Amino acid sequence: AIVALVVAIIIAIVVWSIV
Repeated sequence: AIVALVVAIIIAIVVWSIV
């Protein structure tokens, strides 16, 4: 895993916000 998923997922979402 959830950790690696949270990071990869979290970032993926972020990049979308910025962007």
